[PDB]
Amino acid sequence: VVIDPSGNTYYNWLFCITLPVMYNWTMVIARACFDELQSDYLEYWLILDYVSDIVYLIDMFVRTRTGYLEQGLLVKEELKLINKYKSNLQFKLDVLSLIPTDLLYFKLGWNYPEIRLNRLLRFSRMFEFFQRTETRTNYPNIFRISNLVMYIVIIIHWNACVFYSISKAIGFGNDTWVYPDINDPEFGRLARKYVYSLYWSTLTLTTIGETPPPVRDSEYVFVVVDFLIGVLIFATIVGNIGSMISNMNAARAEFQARIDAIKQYMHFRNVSKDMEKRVIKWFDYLWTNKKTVDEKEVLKYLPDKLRAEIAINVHLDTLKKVRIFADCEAGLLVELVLKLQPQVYSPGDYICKKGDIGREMYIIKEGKLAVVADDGVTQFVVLSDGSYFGEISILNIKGSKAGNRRTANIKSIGYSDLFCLSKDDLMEALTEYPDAKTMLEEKGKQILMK
Amino acid sequence: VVIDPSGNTYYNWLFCITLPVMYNWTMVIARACFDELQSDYLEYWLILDYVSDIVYLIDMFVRTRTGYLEQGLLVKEELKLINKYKSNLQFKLDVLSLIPTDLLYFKLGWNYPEIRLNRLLRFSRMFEFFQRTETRTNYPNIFRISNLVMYIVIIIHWNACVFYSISKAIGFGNDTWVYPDINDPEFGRLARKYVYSLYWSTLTLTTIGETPPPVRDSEYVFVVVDFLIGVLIFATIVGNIGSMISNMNAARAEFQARIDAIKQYMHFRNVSKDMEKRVIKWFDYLWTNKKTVDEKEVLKYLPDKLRAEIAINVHLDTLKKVRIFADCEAGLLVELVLKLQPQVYSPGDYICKKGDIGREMYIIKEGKLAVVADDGVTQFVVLSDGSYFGEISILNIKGSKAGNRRTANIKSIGYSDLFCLSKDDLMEALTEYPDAKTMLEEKGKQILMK
Amino acid sequence: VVIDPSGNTYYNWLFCITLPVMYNWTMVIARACFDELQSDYLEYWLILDYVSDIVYLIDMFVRTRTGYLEQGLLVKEELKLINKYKSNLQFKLDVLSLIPTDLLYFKLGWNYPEIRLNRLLRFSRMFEFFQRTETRTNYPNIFRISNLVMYIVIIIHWNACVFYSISKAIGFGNDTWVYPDINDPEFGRLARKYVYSLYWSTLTLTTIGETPPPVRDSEYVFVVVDFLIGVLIFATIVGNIGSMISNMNAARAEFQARIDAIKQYMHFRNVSKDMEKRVIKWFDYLWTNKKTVDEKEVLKYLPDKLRAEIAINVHLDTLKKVRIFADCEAGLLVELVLKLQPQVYSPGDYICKKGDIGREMYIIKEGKLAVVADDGVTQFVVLSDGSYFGEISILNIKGSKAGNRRTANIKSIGYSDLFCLSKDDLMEALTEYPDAKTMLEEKGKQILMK
Amino acid sequence: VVIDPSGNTYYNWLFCITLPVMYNWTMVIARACFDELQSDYLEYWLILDYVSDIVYLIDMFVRTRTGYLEQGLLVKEELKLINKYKSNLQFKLDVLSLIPTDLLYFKLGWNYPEIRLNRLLRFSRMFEFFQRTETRTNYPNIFRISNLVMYIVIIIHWNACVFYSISKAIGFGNDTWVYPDINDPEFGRLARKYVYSLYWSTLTLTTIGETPPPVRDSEYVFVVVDFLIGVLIFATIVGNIGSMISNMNAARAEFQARIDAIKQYMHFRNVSKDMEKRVIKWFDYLWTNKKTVDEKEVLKYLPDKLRAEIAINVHLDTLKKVRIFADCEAGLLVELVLKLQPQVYSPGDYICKKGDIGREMYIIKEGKLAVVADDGVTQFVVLSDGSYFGEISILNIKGSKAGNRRTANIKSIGYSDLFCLSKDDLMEALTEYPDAKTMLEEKGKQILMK
Ligand SMILES: Nc1nc2c(ncn2[C@@H]2O[C@@H]3COP(=O)(O)O[C@H]3[C@H]2O)c(=O)[nH]1
Ligand SMILES: Nc1nc2c(ncn2[C@@H]2O[C@@H]3COP(=O)(O)O[C@H]3[C@H]2O)c(=O)[nH]1
Ligand SMILES: Nc1nc2c(ncn2[C@@H]2O[C@@H]3COP(=O)(O)O[C@H]3[C@H]2O)c(=O)[nH]1
Ligand SMILES: Nc1nc2c(ncn2[C@@H]2O[C@@H]3COP(=O)(O)O[C@H]3[C@H]2O)c(=O)[nH]1
Ligand code: NA
Ligand code: NA
Ligand code: NA
Repeated sequence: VVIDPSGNTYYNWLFCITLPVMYNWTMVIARACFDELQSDYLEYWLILDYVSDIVYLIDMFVRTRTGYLEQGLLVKEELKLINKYKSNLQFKLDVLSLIPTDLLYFKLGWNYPEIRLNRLLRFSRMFEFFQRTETRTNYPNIFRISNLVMYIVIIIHWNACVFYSISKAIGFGNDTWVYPDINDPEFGRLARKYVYSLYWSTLTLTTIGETPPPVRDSEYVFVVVDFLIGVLIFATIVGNIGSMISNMNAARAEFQARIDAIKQYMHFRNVSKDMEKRVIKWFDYLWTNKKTVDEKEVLKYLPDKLRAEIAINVHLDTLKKVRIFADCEAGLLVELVLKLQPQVYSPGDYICKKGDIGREMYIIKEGKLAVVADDGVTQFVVLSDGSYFGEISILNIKGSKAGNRRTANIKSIGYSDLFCLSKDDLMEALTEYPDAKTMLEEKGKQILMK
Repeated sequence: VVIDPSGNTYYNWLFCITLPVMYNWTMVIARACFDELQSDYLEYWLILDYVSDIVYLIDMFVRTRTGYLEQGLLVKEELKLINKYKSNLQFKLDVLSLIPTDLLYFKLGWNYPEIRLNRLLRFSRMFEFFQRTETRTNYPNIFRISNLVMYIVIIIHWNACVFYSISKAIGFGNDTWVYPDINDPEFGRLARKYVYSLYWSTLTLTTIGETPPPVRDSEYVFVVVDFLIGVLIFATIVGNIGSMISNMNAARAEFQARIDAIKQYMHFRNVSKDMEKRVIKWFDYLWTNKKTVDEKEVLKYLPDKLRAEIAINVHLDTLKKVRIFADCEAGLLVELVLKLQPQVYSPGDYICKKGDIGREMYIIKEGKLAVVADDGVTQFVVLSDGSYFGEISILNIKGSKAGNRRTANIKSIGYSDLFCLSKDDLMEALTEYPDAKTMLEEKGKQILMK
Repeated sequence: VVIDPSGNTYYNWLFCITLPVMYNWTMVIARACFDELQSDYLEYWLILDYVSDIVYLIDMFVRTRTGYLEQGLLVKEELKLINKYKSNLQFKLDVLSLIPTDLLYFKLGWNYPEIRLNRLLRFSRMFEFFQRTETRTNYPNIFRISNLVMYIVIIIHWNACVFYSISKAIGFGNDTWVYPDINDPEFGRLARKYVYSLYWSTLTLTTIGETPPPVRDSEYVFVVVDFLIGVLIFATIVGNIGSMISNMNAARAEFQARIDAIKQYMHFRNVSKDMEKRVIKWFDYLWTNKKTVDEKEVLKYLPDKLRAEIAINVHLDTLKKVRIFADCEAGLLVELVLKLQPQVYSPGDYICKKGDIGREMYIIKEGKLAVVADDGVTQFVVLSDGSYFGEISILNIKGSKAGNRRTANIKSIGYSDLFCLSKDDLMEALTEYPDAKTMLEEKGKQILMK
Repeated sequence: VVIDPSGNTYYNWLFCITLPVMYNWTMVIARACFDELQSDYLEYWLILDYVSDIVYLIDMFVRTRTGYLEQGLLVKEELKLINKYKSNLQFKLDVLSLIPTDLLYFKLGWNYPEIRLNRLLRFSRMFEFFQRTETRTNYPNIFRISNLVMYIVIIIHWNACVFYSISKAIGFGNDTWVYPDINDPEFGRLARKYVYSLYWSTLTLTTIGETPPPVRDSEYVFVVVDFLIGVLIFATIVGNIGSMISNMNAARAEFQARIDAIKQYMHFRNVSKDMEKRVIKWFDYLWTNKKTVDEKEVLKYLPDKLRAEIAINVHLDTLKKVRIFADCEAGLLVELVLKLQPQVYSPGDYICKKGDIGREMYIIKEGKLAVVADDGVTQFVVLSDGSYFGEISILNIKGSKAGNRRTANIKSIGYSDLFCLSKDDLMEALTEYPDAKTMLEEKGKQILMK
């Protein structure tokens, strides 16, 4: 065997089947409308159509060999897959899109390729590929815009073909509206035919209108309907363009809107230009160093038993340098990684101060912190990455003259990325295995006596 | 009896009255402006107008026979309904729209059907039908787009009629702007008249402008006002189109935006392509198997005493296979169905692990789980649908060497849809009837000894 | 005083000063550009300009006599108000807009009314009136759309005047682009002048372009700049139109989106058409009876000491029929009115059932409820409006064989609007005055014995 | 060293390098396409190009001398900065944009300035400056709109240059579509050349289309592609304009939407016009006095150890007049400034009333309050700014006949801005230093006895 739709093989086949479906959606109508296209390159159209039909057949086979999830397990029983396929509307659409209507080439002649129009009924495969690509691609907005542009181009191409067909029905050159006479040297070339039809279609759907006005009632009606199709469908698609660009700007726009609200508040309250500059510097840091997004709000949509792995694969850089995690229990790190709230501190920010509520443990992910003196400048100890502080005031200790108080003040030399671990959480998670707690308050007593 | 507006009969009548109202809103102005329309098909217009008026009268009768809610009860007293009708502005509008202005046909002649313009004053019924359909239809966006297209078409039709009337007032063919001379063979046909007027209207309201420029001051003024009506009203309607397409994409766009934020985080943090593929697979599963929507956020707008029924009608498939619910008390299932949080687990995800906080009971809705050994591969027990686990570590038990600990580790073979029932909730809800609890810890002791 | 800007007198004056400001913003540029406008109606323009200037002077006086809030109190000291006025930029703008530039009529002649262009510098007053109207009017969206239309019209009018002025500078009729020769009988009329200039302006700003193309470099540059002004500013304004219509649809669109999510869930889960019809009926009820909006989310932006008054003025209809409120303490009703959560129940919905957690007291605002038998049909007692139930299981009672249990089952005959009062809240709020509690458990014992 | 990108020097250099990048992005294509531009002002183009290249070199030097943050510290080691530069793609782009392609002037002649097209590869610097300006400027929306207008102008300019180049390739005047013959006196001027090309570009990108239709297939194709570029890219940019105006209106629109929901509720519930006027007055006050924004929601994105400084720099005006803060401990004010919830009370609003739950302490930021008698009018004490009340009922006091009760009723004479400090918070924060608490209940006893 089976294909496992989640796999890469299924996605690759989705591409390989979208190619004929897109080809069919573009060219069947073109060949049906522009007769010279069908006739001049008939030897190539036959090859391409037969290849497309072969790929359609192989796609039907793949649909027979693609497993589905019952009880969460991939069904691998062949006949079960055949039944699941045939019971779905997709099998009906596939049989309809693979009906050998090409036999009508013997009746209607080689000049009627619209018999292959049923081949469009595999559009679903194409759309599936798109909805898969949009999910799996690393450039979701580039692909989304390319998809919208493809839809625009297909719509304009189809409307060009429709215009040319209507000109044919009315008669080429019978009036100033229809496509001019084919017998003209310049206006008889297939290139000119298609490109002028596309020009007309673009002017009509984009509602520019710089085309000869209608002459007949059918022409007036078609032009009204087509200008309305233009207005509505092009507003739809080119406003989807707008929404895609909006969601492209979503993060940056939200960040900038927050900054603007802050600046409005500061200018209204006449906040000192010192503090205004400090705030602007904080936000410039958040942007430049790519910290505007908070991983919590993003990863909250992941499963906890997958977001856990995510956090591990991101923070194993530092949670191996820490003494508590991955050293004593070697598994405890998972119990708290999904609750280590990542904070960022500016240069000179006092994370801790003597005589404060010690309700948070900190793990230094990045940055240089200092166990300073209360004078403000004298740096007693420099804590680099992997260090952990703020854990002594969490625990119950014998001989602690300072209970629930910070034993020292910790300031940040530079921008520090820390993991604030709350006291309640450390309490709750160390209950399972105190084999790490013993050396934890080993460190605790050792630092509390000195 | 009375009609009970909530019923299907009332909605069917809403359709049956919207038909004449829509007919009146489309055709009265057309016949008033295009005199040949009124004259040539007068025998049909008379029949249709009289049928419309009869339906208007029957709608007034229905309004006299439609109950309203006082004290939440449907008023069935006839005279009370007559008073409620006559006291509402709707009765005034109905009498105004049913005034026999057709008598003016004897004074103004058969060429003045705008006397029936008062018939438009039942627009409310039409709009009511729409606002009912949008609520009750299964295709809300299809109907909404059809409604907007109907508004566009009606506006363009009315503007075409207005253009033709203005041409008539100025005189057909008196200058290049107005509709050409009626005496022309081609430009005198009612078909050509209406269709060219519609063409002009479309070019003006869509602001394409490929029409002969005005000549007189009245023409310049009307064209300015009409181009502005075009800009404003068509932006309104065709931007409502945009918002409707947006809300069509709302679920998919939110899902894809979450996926994009996740992928941005993973690529920025250089998350391993293993875990990136796992996350993409999780999201592909959520989409393909239609799990992107969380029933909680959707059904939270339902009444609890209706959302309860909803959850029951959805989850009675599994809550009959469970041993606790619908078996001992047979009513307890409602006390917890509105708090069974549905979770989804990937293949191989450890739902439970030995030596963890047993604070959640799980009911396997769909999927195969395994009571494995801690080695990781040896599957002791396979739990299929209807099974419940994680309930032993909830309860107070005699002789439990493992208190508040998982007696075994449960992993998911495939994608498991479970119902996580919190410990606090099971505690709170079993307090009412311990007739099920006794066999609950029957199972508890039986599994805790073996 | 003083005038007290919050008062109605200040708003009326805002209108009376917006009239000259709007007049000045519309007509000064018109008279400056269309010389015939200035000249032909000079006797009227002089009167209107002098009246506008008098009103400007009276507006300056009002600004001297309008109090401001210092320490939250309206300043009534005259000289303090004069200082507050003169210290503001508004005084500078007012003196600038009232500078007697009309004296230049003696130097530049009566054909130069753009000397009155400084009169536009009172635009602020106009805008203030708008921002006041939008706040105080009952039709905020009608006024907002009228304001946007006024901006569109003013922009188009100004661009028409600019086009005519540029034609004058280049010379009327010197090329096909500029306004045609004034000496023409038809193209020399002030009506034709202004209306064709407005036509050109509309075609340019709405970017229709059906105007003679530029000839000179200045004309090309102006047309480029004006088409870009068109694109940008008209997108701005006519997209503000879109956002205004969106916020017009905001409530209805949110309601309908909730209904659509519900219907999607129900159709996906194959919810029985019984329950689907019940849900659709619930939502039809919510809409038809105007219950889609929840007063909590709306009134949460009001002050509690004003939202309290709001809730009182709305619910004094029923909280006078209740026995506890406004009867014993006569003031207790305010302590709980801001926490009476309004619920709606469908016909037949069991609000209470025997043997359930009695943690909510209910006050029947509207609707008929029944104290039924557990059989389901036998109605023991019918509770109409003003009745209160679910209070016995809240209180501590002697001789209650049923503790924390519902003494009877309450069902809703029809759609009941109730006030669910939580047990914790009744406990917390009755602590202040048990003078009502005594008769509360009077009723309690009386019903618990029978 | 180093430059410290957060500093003002780096931003100034960002401007000084954006000037050549913008110059290059505007003029290289212009000179490449309009040959007369390159030739006539070659002496000036050479100077400007060499100055631009010198500034590019100095920008490369700056990039070598700009520190980056490792461990949150600004790297000042020269060679480390050289490595960080050369290891980034920016160094590749800078070397590519500074390659001396001007040497090709000796081969291709002075008429080929597109060899300087590589100079566009420093676009990043320009964009960086923009993203810095948008952050640091006080007019974020003005700058954003200016940036979008710059993008529009650059796109139109580039498309004008492209049109002129295509006309050159096809041949000037070979058909009606291309730019006319250069040999024409009027259509040969560089001014006319560029300005008509810009006119064509504006008509095409804004999709007005009032230009001669294409003649050749290449012209038709280019016009289709360019009209589509117009539609898509101009919708993008001029809808970004819409979103920028939306976020300009965001605060005012949210405020007005809240007011509209309130007014809809009041008119639907038939709220008395007294209370409707009171609510409208409250909202008029909120707007006029600039209180629609709540500093909590804005400043919650700031760091707590920066939002603290913000609140201090804003509220030190009053927290120096208070007796508790900045007087006894002199540091306690920071422990509670981030939890002082700012409330606003209308004139006559009873903040406190005798016999109520004293769970909030109030600090009068602005406004006159009264310790009144319960009669309602007799004002015992007038509390101005700096005063604090509601603190007696917070504390545990000996001899308090009124426990957890308000000792008096406080009403607001005028609009009072207060700081509501919750009881729990005062309890929690005074635990650290009771040196202020002693005089706190000094005041407490002193007022409780009298
Ligand atoms: N007092 C003290 N604290 C230190 C030293 N080195 C690291 N620290 C950390 O500084 C922290 C300050 O807050 P805590 O008292 O909670 O915990 C303290 C220790 O974790 C040291 O040498 N002396
Ligand atoms: N230990 C054990 N647990 C089982 C077995 N079969 C099912 N389970 C479930 O596995 C669950 C693991 O978590 P709990 O200990 O809370 O509850 C356990 C039982 O509900 C079994 O055979 N042995
Ligand atoms: N048992 C009983 N309850 C009644 C009667 N009339 C009204 N009620 C209300 O029905 C309510 C059901 O819930 P509670 O027991 O909390 O409170 C009960 C009473 O408030 C009655 O006649 N008998
Ligand atoms: N009773 C009384 N209260 C006063 C007086 N002056 C100020 N107050 C304040 O009024 C407040 C009312 O609420 P509290 O009793 O909590 O605290 C009271 C005091 O803080 C006074 O003279 N008498
Ligand atoms: Na156009
Ligand atoms: Na157009
Ligand atoms: Na046009």
